[PDB]
Amino acid sequence: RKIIDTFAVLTPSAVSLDMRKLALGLNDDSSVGENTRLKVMQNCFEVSNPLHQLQTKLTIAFPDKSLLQYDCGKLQKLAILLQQLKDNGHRALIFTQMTKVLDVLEQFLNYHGYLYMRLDGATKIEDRQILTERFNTDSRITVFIL
Amino acid sequence: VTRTAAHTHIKGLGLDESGVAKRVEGGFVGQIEAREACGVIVDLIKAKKMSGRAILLAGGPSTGKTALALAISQELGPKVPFCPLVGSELYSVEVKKTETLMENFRRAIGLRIKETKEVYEGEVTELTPEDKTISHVIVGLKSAKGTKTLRLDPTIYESIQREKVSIGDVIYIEANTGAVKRVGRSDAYATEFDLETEEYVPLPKGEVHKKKEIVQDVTLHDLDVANARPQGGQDVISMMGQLLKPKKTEITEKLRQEVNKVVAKYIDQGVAELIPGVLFIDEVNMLDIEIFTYLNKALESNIAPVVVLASNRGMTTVRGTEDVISPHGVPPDLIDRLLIVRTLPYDKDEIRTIIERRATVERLQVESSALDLLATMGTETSLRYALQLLAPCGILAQTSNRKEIVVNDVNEAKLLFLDAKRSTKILETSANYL
Amino acid sequence: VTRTAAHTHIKGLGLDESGVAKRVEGGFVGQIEAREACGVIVDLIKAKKMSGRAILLAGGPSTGKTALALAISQELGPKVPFCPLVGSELYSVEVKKTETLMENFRRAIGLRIKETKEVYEGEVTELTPEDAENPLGGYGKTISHVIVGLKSAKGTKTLRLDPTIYESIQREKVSIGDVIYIEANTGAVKRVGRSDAYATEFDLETEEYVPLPKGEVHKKKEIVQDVTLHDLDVANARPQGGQDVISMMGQLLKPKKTEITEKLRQEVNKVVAKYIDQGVAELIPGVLFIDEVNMLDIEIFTYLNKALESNIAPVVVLASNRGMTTVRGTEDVISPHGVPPDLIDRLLIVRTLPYDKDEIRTIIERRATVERLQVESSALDLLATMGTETSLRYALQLLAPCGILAQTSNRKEIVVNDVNEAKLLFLDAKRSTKILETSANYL
Amino acid sequence: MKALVEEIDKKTYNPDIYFTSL
Amino acid sequence: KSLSLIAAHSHITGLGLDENLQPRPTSEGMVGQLQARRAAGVILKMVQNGTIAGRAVLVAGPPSTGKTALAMGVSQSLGKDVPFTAIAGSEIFSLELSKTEALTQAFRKSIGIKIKEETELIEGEVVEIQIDRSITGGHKQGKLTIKTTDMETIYELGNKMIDGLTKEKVLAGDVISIDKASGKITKLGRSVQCPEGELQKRKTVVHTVSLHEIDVINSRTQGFLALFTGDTGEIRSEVRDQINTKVAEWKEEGKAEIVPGVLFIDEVHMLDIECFSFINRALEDEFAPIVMMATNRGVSKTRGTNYKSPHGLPLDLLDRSIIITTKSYNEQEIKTILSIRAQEEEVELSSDALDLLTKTGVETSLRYSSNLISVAQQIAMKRKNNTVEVEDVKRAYLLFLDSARSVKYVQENESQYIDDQGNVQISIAK
Amino acid sequence: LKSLSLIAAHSHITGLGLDENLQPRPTSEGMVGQLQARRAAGVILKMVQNGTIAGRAVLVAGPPSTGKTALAMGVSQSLGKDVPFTAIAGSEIFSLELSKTEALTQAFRKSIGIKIKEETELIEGEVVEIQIDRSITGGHKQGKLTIKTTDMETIYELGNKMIDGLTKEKVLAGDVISIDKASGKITKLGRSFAFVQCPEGELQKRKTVVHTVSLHEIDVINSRTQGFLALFTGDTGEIRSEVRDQINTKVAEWKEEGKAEIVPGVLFIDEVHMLDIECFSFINRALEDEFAPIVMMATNRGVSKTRGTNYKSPHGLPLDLLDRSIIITTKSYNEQEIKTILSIRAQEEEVELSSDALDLLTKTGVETSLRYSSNLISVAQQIAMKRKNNTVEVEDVKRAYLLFLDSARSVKYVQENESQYIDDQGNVQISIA
Ligand SMILES: Nc1ncnc2c1ncn2[C@@H]1O[C@H](COP(=O)(O)OP(=O)(O)O)[C@@H](O)[C@H]1O
Ligand SMILES: Nc1ncnc2c1ncn2[C@@H]1O[C@H](COP(=O)(O)OP(=O)(O)O)[C@@H](O)[C@H]1O
Ligand SMILES: Nc1ncnc2c1ncn2[C@@H]1O[C@H](COP(=O)(O)OP(=O)(O)O)[C@@H](O)[C@H]1O
Ligand SMILES: Nc1ncnc2c1ncn2[C@@H]1O[C@H](COP(=O)(O)OP(=O)(O)O)[C@@H](O)[C@H]1O
Ligand SMILES: [Mg+2]
Ligand SMILES: [Mg+2]
Ligand SMILES: [Mg+2]
Ligand SMILES: [Mg+2]
Repeated sequence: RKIIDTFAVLTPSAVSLDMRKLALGLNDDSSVGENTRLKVMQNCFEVSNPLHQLQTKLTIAFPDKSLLQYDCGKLQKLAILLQQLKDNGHRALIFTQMTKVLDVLEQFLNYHGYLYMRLDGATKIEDRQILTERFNTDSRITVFIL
Repeated sequence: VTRTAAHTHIKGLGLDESGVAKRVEGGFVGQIEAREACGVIVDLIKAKKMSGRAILLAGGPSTGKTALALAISQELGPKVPFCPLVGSELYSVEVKKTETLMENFRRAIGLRIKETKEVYEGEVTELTPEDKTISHVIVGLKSAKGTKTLRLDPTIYESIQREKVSIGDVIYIEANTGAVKRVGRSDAYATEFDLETEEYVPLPKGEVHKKKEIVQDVTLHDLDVANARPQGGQDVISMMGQLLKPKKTEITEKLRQEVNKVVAKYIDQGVAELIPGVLFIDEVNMLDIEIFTYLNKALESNIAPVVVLASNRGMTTVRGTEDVISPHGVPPDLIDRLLIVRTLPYDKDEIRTIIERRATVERLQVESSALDLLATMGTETSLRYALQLLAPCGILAQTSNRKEIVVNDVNEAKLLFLDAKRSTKILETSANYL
Repeated sequence: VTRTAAHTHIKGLGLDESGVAKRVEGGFVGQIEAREACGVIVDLIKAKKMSGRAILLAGGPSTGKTALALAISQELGPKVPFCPLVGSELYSVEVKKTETLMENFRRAIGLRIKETKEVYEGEVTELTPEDAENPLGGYGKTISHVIVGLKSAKGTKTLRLDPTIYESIQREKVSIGDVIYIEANTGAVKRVGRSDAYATEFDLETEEYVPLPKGEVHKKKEIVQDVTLHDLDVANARPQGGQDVISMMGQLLKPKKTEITEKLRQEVNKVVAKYIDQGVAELIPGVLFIDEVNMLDIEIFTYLNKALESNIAPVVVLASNRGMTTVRGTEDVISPHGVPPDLIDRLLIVRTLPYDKDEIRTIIERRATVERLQVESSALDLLATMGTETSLRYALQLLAPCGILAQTSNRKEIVVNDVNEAKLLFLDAKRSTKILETSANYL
Repeated sequence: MKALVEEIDKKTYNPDIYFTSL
Repeated sequence: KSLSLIAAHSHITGLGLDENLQPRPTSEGMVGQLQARRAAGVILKMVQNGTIAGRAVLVAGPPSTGKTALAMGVSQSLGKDVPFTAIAGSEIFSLELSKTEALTQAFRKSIGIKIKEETELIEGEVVEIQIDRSITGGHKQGKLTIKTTDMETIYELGNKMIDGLTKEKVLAGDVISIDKASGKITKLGRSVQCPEGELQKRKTVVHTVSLHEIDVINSRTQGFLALFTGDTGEIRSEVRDQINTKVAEWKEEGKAEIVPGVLFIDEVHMLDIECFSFINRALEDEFAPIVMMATNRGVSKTRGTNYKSPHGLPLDLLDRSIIITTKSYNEQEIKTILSIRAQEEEVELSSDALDLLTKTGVETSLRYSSNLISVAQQIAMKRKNNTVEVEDVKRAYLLFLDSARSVKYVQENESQYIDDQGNVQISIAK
Repeated sequence: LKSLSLIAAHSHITGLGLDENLQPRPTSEGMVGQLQARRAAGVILKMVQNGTIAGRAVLVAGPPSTGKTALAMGVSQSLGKDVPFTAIAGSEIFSLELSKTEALTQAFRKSIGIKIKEETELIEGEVVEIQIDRSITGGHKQGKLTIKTTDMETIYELGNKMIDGLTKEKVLAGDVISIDKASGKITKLGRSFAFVQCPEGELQKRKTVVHTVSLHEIDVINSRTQGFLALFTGDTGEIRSEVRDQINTKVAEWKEEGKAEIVPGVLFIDEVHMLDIECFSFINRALEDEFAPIVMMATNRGVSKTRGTNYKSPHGLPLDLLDRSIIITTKSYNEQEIKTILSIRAQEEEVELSSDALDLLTKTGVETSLRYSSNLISVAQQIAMKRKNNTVEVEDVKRAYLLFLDSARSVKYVQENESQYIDDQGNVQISIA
């Protein structure tokens, strides 16, 4: 499953709708029996397959969660610089101007799997002391967002 | 870091606005008449009104024929559909050769289209047959601000229930194609189980219904194979049809008639557009007279785009014939419909220039004396031999911990490597076919 | 209106009761020997006693081998089965040629079958199973056997119907008040449509409103239909089809053709013998005709050497137009008409003959009558001459252009000028090669 | 042809109803 | 509104004959070949005559002489509704389909059949839609008023029509077309369309088809997609016999009538002897279309044999067929055809440049000048002038070499390229 | 390791055996002699390990018995892991149901490999107790698990997927299991005392996962739905060039993305002296491809008539290949070198050889061939054990030599034995009189 879902990207950019029904000949008007199509549709409903993973990967190209940072060139260097920073064993202060990049940064950081916590206008009044002390004190947190 | 193979040194033909071929431009030397003829082809295909003309390159080995093909492909741009091809691969074991010829001709023709898809997303609150019921199911998608219910076809609901979705599952569902896909479970249910393999994702943002224009490009061959046979489907009958025949089949004349009629209607609508392509076939002399006599009619077609050919032979017998000896191994009937661009070989100075240019793109530095050497033995054997030996000379300099290729380096390189001439010579003195 | 393609001028051999062929009869002028031999072959085939015989017709082109074959086919009649065949048609791609030629051999002979069936009609009112008032301790009384009172205006009967015939009833989705047609044996269900009583119920309806056909409920009809042997062969080897899903899948399995084993053929032969003892069926022989035999592979010749040995081999008539020719598929095997002697040992050779000027005149005027085209005497003489020196075929081909040139001149008759202009605008093989001799680039 | 996904309401909509006026 | 581009045959639209089969010297883009055009008129009168069948005519001549142009002009002269088939001799050579049944199908596709059927159509604007039904029991009784320019009628619709009307979303002002037998619905515009006339318009629907389609349909239930995709093959000849008999009785009772088609085959010189014999035997068929042969090759050895038959074809085929040839073109014919190219592709070539191109076409070949006139367009507009002068023509001539010039160039440069043995010299020294 | 390697003519060689300056030792890592050949092999090895350049092919030729495939196996095992190497027979490409050209394309594509990296998290510890809450009818099972290690002991609720997985396999609370949360797999390592597993350290860890994948499998699985079964069975072919160049662009943009790194492997093709000009032209084209892995091409025939052309092409190859291909040639071996190779083989296959016996084995190998000596050194083992001593004497090898004939002596015998055997026509004298 892992390889079939990580290496299925392309899509048949052009397809003819309702041609699948006529491929077997089942439709509203055909020479086959009236309830033959009903019976084949029903039993196909009960008949199960394990190939539906490839079917849903080929029919539609699902936007996998990986591309959140593969579409961000800044994140490409961000990942490696955080890697080397944690290898050296250092914390960081990171600053921006808009909160949307903060948001995408938190989703990226949860994707990479770090314990962290942010500070902005949305933060309440009480939690400011606890965030300041937790970052100031020696803790597992290494990335603090503003 | 960088990867290359006898090419990628071409960034374009290297002409001017007046059509004059610069002596050195785009990593090109010589072939001024060839470059100007290639520009003639450039503004032939830019006009996109010409159809059914054949232009082949007449040249020997190392004459830049396929190099010129790479140049024209590079200047064509991604939008222009360029289809390189090999005259040997046209022989097919499952379908007739002329079918493959028409298939690649149809591949050459490309056409941009514009379309809009309908996107629905959210969390389904009910999966129940409508009510005294039939195989239809109402589904209610809840987004961040989108709240709608949908009644769906039996087939799309079958695909839905094969996706193993449930209440609290956020899904991505399209209206035109009907493809089903579940994003996951809402984060509101993350606390419901302490541990779960299934990953929790937030509720979709915005309203459930979405619109967007798509300007995706598609070749006419892709449409022909799309309406010739089914492509995909999440319902069982789709796989039934696909497995009914996986064998590729030919295309009827009336199928081509109807596809060109429908694309003519679409382009008359004002959305569709048409752009011709360029077909490059390597060593057209390798294919048989059957393809030649089929192309005798295929060239006379209407939608057949411009085709470029190449050959590496002269007064030679045509394949499939005994007494029919013809220039380039091409029968006279087709060459009457062919136009030729003459090519020229390379002498010492231009050989040295191309070697040093590809060394610059090779990221290898060569001293002046070693440049004189590679100019010397790159002529009495071949330019290609020095082209091959460029990299081993650099690596031998590297092994000596020097960044400059010296005369000594090329000396050991030519001592421990022998060319075709030396191989033949040592084969002359053979005890048992040495 | 009237279409003619080099034929329809001949209505068979048309020989006398004594077997003598008259000079002119049925599109045949002269040619007494071949026509008499063909009538003798007709006497062979009508004997209905002998099998395995064969004959080959020999001679140069344009002499009427196709004419004689079509004549014997016509005089045999549509009831007598005939299988035309071309030498190039044998070479197939799915199965080896032996299966194809056995298939043609079986296709040659036919068999008419007597059969009787039952007819039923009337409109539908009842859709109820067997009530089965007695439970008996084993039935929760209900059955997939819907009892329907067949409401025809002249009769009515309640039938216990099979699940298949009721399933076909459900296929038509019949309601109360609509004519139905059913079979006693097969149970085939077809409806002419809803009755005209329900026509006024709907202002519009896709279903056609039809009256009840006149006739009794139970009607009996007999058929003596003639079906060739190989249609039964393929039906037995592969079931033809059915309305049910199981039959749909079964015919979806294997629709392509393959070899035919002899055991089923022998079982069919035995049951047909049982029928002829019962008198249900009577066999009829067959004729197989092969075109342009010189190209046949030596393997085909070797297999046909033993094909005639079989008791089921019918009469096969053959045509060839070659002299000292090597057999195709061989290297040094050369023989008359390109056929190995082992085959021709059992065959009978018959040779066609050329014709005299009067014969060309007669065939030309017969053709002119065939295309209802009138010609003058001088043009007739010119056509007969140039046919004698060039060919019959060239004159026959240019007959129509002469009439066209007459018509575009608003003339209903062909003149000397017409044929002269046709010769100006068309050239035969002789001047074709004369022109192509002096060719700049293969002109 | 028929759209696979169509607008469906809960209050005014009902499977049996089909009315279209000016 | 056909999609057409510039082509080697797109200029001619019709032969351009007279009532008395007199070809105008410059007619419908077709010039020269007076005898060939008269023969084209003759084969015309053949094909629209319809009362003749099984006729084979041979058209030969030198290369680039426009015999293919003659066939294309003939096809244009036939026009629409006449089934015409154009194919070369290489398409038949296939592995999934053997040659013989491929040629049988080629003959079969040629002739078409006209089918005339009457249909009942109801077309009018709707006023409102009111469907009676049950909330859970069904019992659907659909009603909707249909209006037009001269009626305002309410209609009670049956189950099928209102099931469809539920399938496709329609509104009151929408206009739809109703056919009684099929029950299908077609809506095109909204109050866009201005319907008029009677609702119960009784108009016929006429469908044309070759017997190939009905043969494929009757051969197999999958024959629909088989003919839509071409993966048919080896149809039983008993099907052919029964379908021929059926269309025969149809002809006598007149419900459907046949249209004898026209078959075009090219490069017959590369055809096999087995195919030649099959043609020889199938010409006698009553359902044999009018077919012309296009052999551009003269005396050559027939394929499958070691004998050099004239015209590349065996004499057995030639005996039952008529032959006409085509001649060369005098310089004024080249002038006329290049003028037609200039007008068709919109070339404002200079008169002296026109004469130079005429000379170059006359000495070398017609198609060489036909492509030179095209390349001269861009050779001129690169200097930003609409007209094309003599220097552009000379530039095109020197840039794109000719076949004879290349032959000469390789004759003193044999060592530059590989030989029949394949040897080639690449070194520039010794 | 832990892989089957039976006694073979290429098992004894293990690596190239050359210094960091690429001057080979006279006898090192399985090869004796061929110093220029071994240093050329090291040259190709540094070419392939660099990986910057593509579209390189080489010719290895000469008479038979020159260790061409010996050098090929040596360089292949020097490549070892972390790099794909494909060896293909020249006559193998000839297929009647599979198109030659696209089969050759997929042969090239097999050599090219892509390595994709991702990091996954997992929990490891000793199970403590098993407790579940389920219903006989309504289901909605709610399982809980207590896990422990040397430092952390904790209880976690077990979700539906985990309880289903725990029920699908017989589990014991004494077992040690490992679970990856993202994938949900259960890794039952061992058991506690009834019993090998002894967990320690942190309860939850994150580790990287790397997939060694070749471009060919991406292409085949993305060609169609049945690509998976085609790959696992081999009933594929005629892959469209559209998916080909689409995947080429995709891997190019992924390489520039840095998500995954490509490994251009080495292709080996054999005995191409018997092949088609179609193959030659297509490989002439394909060598210029940007995604062209290094190709090893071997041959044994000198000047001969190349199949498909009437003429006797020199070296059995067309000149277009020789224009773009570099040649490596190997010489014969001296008697001392042959003796050293025989000694290496004997050490590999562990048979004691007498000094005089080994010397005469070497001299008769030089006389006839070294393949003959290779099989004689094997049969000498059984000859020596039938007399119950691992040592091989002169009489063992002489008995083997008089028992089995060589090609040349058998040829001469059938020269005196012509009449007893049919001729090319088929004429024989089965009788004696
Ligand atoms: N004008 C040029 N500038 C630079 N390199 C050239 C030029 N012409 C040819 N070459 C080189 O010569 C080689 C031969 O070109 P190609 O067409 O691929 O082979 P051939 O000429 O034998 O068909 C190419 O690899 C190309 O790099
Ligand atoms: N004796 C004859 N009487 C009447 N028509 C004849 C005679 N011989 C040949 N024909 C004509 O020849 C035509 C058929 O020629 P065919 O038999 O196919 O040539 P071949 O002799 O090569 O088989 C028929 O249309 C028929 O009218
Ligand atoms: N009378 C004519 N009128 C118009 N175009 C002509 C005429 N004669 C020849 N041509 C042109 O010459 C070209 C010859 O091509 P073609 O007919 O395929 O060669 P061939 O005559 O050898 O079959 C045609 O494309 C046609 O456009
Ligand atoms: N330097 C060497 N070291 C070890 N074995 C060698 C050496 N040279 C040759 N051989 C042996 O010779 C054999 C060569 O066979 P191969 O390379 O397949 O073809 P050829 O016999 O034509 O060289 C190998 O099996 C190998 O065991
Ligand atoms: Mg090239
Ligand atoms: Mg005849
Ligand atoms: Mg032509
Ligand atoms: Mg070897």
